[PDB]
Amino acid sequence: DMYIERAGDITWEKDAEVTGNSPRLDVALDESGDFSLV
Amino acid sequence: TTDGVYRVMTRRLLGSTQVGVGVMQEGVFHTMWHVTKGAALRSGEGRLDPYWGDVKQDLVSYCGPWKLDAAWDGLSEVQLLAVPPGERAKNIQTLPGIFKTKDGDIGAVALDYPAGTSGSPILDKCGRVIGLYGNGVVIKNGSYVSAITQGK
Ligand SMILES: C[C@H]1NC(=O)[C@H](NC(=N)N)CCCCNC(=O)[C@H](CCCCN)NC(=O)[C@H](CCCCN)NC(=O)Cc2cccc(c2)CNC1=O
Repeated sequence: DMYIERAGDITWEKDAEVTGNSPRLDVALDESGDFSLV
Repeated sequence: TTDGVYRVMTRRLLGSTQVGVGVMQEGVFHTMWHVTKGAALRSGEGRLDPYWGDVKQDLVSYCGPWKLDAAWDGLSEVQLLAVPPGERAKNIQTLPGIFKTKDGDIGAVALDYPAGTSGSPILDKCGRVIGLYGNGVVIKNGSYVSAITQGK
């Protein structure tokens, strides 16, 4: 009941919007694959 | 199974729902474990069975071993090729931050997209996929930061 459908080519875009900051965060990764903030 | 970025859909009762995104490369489909829970996929080529996976990395590959080998250089800006549910694929550029863990640093992107964007590829300037988006943390103001998750 799960299926895939194509969504495009993988390319870098020169005109791309730039956004978001660059945070430094202390985290732990548990065996379930969940990150949590320390 | 042509190379590119794909939506991962579930058919449900009335109409489809996008639960994630993945990358087809070198005949292998790559997505995040939480998108498929490691279950089989239908495609135009037929059924894709899970081949490799790792819950702690939150990754799974289909038809073959993990093929994406490029890594963030720790310095350069990157692009998220976001494929959000119901929206056209879109590139967004950012300078990654850092997840600092006891075992080392992971690049991380402070970009917030719907849950079904999970598995969207993060690119370097050469167009190589350096990781997949969508395993992250919610910081104090409610915004989201995703690891740049690459198969080890
Ligand atoms: C609109 C939608 N947006 C979001 O969900 C996230 N954006 C913000 N939350 N701003 C972006 C998701 C990006 C795609 N990635 C995921 O879907 C993964 C799947 C779990 C992988 C575990 N291995 N989720 C995560 O990585 C984080 C992990 C937190 C682990 C803490 N220990 N979980 C959440 O954010 C749940 C959450 C929390 C609060 C409020 C909300 C949702 C309500 N928002 C929403 O419904």
